[PDB]
Amino acid sequence: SNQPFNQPNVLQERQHLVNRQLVQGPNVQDAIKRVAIIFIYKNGSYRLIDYNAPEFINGYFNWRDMLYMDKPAHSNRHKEFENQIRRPDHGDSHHPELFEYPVAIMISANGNICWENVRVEVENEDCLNHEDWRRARAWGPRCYKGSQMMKCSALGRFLYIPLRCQNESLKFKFPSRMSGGDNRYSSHSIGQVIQNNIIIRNNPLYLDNEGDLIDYMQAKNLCYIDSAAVVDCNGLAGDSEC
Amino acid sequence: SNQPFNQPNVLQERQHLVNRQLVQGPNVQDAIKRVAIIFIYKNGSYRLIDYNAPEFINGYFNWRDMLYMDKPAHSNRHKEFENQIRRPDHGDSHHPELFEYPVAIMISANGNICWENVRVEVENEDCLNHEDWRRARAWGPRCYKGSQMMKCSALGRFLYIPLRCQNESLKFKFPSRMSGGDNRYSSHSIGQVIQNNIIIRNNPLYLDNEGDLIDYMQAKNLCYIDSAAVVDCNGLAGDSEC
Amino acid sequence: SNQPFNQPNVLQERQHLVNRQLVQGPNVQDAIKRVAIIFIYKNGSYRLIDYNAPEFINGYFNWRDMLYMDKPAHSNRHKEFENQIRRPDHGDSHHPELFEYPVAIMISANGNICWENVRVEVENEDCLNHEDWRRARAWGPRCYKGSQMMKCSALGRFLYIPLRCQNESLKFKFPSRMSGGDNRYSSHSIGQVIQNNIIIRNNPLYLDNEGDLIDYMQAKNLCYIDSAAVVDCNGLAGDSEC
Ligand SMILES: O=c1ccn([C@@H]2O[C@H](COP(=O)(O)OP(=O)(O)OP(=O)(O)O)[C@@H](O)[C@H]2O)c(=O)[nH]1
Ligand SMILES: O=c1ccn([C@@H]2O[C@H](COP(=O)(O)OP(=O)(O)OP(=O)(O)O)[C@@H](O)[C@H]2O)c(=O)[nH]1
Ligand SMILES: O=c1ccn([C@@H]2O[C@H](COP(=O)(O)OP(=O)(O)OP(=O)(O)O)[C@@H](O)[C@H]2O)c(=O)[nH]1
Repeated sequence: SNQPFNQPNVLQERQHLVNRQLVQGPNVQDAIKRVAIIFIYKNGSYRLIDYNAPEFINGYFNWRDMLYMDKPAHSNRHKEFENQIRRPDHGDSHHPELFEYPVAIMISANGNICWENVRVEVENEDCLNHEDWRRARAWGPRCYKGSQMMKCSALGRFLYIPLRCQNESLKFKFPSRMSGGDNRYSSHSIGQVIQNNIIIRNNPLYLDNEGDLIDYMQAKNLCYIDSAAVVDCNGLAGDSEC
Repeated sequence: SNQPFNQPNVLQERQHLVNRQLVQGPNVQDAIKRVAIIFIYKNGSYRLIDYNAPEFINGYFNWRDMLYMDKPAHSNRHKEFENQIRRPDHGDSHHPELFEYPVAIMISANGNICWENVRVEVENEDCLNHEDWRRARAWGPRCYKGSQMMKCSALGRFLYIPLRCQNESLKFKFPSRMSGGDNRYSSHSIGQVIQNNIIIRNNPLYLDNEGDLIDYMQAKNLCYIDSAAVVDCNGLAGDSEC
Repeated sequence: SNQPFNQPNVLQERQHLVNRQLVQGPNVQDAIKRVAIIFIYKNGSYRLIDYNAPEFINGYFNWRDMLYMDKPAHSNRHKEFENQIRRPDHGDSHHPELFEYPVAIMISANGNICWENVRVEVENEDCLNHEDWRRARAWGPRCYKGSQMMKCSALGRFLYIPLRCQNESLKFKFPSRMSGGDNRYSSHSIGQVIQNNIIIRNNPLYLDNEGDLIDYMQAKNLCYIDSAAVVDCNGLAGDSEC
């Protein structure tokens, strides 16, 4: 007799592990986490700031950092508006709003992130969470938390923030999960955590429309929910029906 | 009989606690600390940089960071002056001094700060505290300390630094006090300290004159001693005579 | 009798200790470490960024940070090129290469540095070490290590990096050695390490030619190997033949 039906089936498995690798890769300690801060402007276009780090992504946008471009030609206008906002009434500023101050923020946070410890806070013009610094803290009662970000998958969550005023700024923290109960802020591991956490702030990108934006998010595999509330990217691997 | 003289006196106490709150609020762990770095220029006006953080405010101004505005129209002039200063004699620079290099620094430090551990250092053109980097350290023997800052109150101290040259830069550290003997750089607390310490550097503000400056310091409740050595703001709460 | 041949010989020793001081000075804990990142451009000139810190020098250059000057007059060109590079094909960019993107990097690292823990990595256009962020880590398999930097002396090593493409960026880490087996990331010492590590990024300097560059490196006593592979500066003290 003879048994010729021994076609190997390792290929299926190799591809399968490549698929799992993309989903589990982010969960290895010192794997990269990736956050996209996306501002929407009055011209309907976007400015996207891409962050990555292996321990935690924190940072801020002061009031000035919120603006669309802030070119030399508009520096005086922006200076005076900033004066009026951050020190009324000392700005030679003649309009209630700037064309270049955003109308909303979208945040795509991706990776092995401790959602419980995530903080996203819309601060005032001095980047504080209280009117008086003497009552301000690291984070306040109006802070956004991880569970408030819309879940796209196990890898990514997405937050929408309307800006109904033009005096606000932004402060955020997206920290890694540890490996089980191993706190790497222990003496064994903390030196490496501190020295490895180089928080990359890539130069802001300008995207004309939401089609181009969806394309970017899908290209970089960062989760995105479009203006119609449809999840177009969730950070996960491609697959066919099970 | 009847006892109609029972007018409540809780109101006095409520206001009183609001007053104490502003003075004690800064002393809660993870309360915000606030520092204003103020440069004075040859046009008699000011450039103010507002910092806040919950663990410690450190940072620096390299030589270029010292300048008033540094607009594109003056970029070449400033580049060449920087060359001559930081690498003599390689600058096509034709004047001993720049109009836009400051003549003095004022620092208003406010909050629950460990004054013993405060460091403010006027560095050389390479932002080092010795002529030769091989003898330079984190801090040097000419470093300003907390006790050298003029005390305005329990909440705030104020330092004046004359700049008699135009080759100097700045490095500083304003760290929080701990709660008694609880070192939060212990393994229990340090992760939070590190991830919470997002040092906000607000965009520099331009203030025309000292009247406008006093107004700002009083509005933001940051301590200030004016050019006549009078304490105009001390970070404390308003009150009537005791 | 009389013994008039008692000419003192302390002077020799005083100078000798001054010489040793420059070589050993960097090895005191909290002594400064100094790193020069030097880019070479298509006009044959250099842009040098001078860093110093007492605990560790880490940082990065995102893609935009790589460019020579990036003046307002060339902002549009640079924006569009960045678009095409970081999000193809969304840049209105008409040339394969920019005049202002560097052709090589030279890194002079100097001081009491733990060469074993040094990391210098040429990242892609998103400043990641893998094509897909989900497989990216703090550092990757193509990372440069301390032993790959050409040794100039006990104080300094020098690395050359050719840039054969124009999509790459940079991330680096140069950490201090500890005093023997005393890990200052222990609870006793870590607060000071964290608060003292103010990583100075001096404004980029523009140097016309290699003669001017050699002069700078020798003036600042940072190690340098010239285009002919000759060590012109090694960070050590001057001396006569032994
Ligand atoms: O960030 C921005 C940028 C531009 N702009 C808008 O650009 C326009 C350019 O200014 P104008 O076109 O109105 O010229 P102008 O000299 O009359 O300016 P003002 O009298 O208003 O000072 C201004 O009217 C302003 O509203 C903003 O409001 N915000
Ligand atoms: O930061 C600054 C800004 C401006 N300035 C001053 O602005 C003035 C503008 O320069 P000028 O008005 O003298 O024109 P110019 O072409 O003659 O310039 P030079 O011959 O001096 O190169 C210069 O004389 C300079 O002293 C500074 O010195 N420092
Ligand atoms: O970073 C830089 C800076 C300058 N340049 C170069 O400067 C030159 C200035 O551009 P041109 O002198 O070609 O004028 P132009 O209006 O024809 O520009 P294009 O048609 O090429 O858009 C361009 O040809 C560009 O190649 C760079 O390529 N990269």
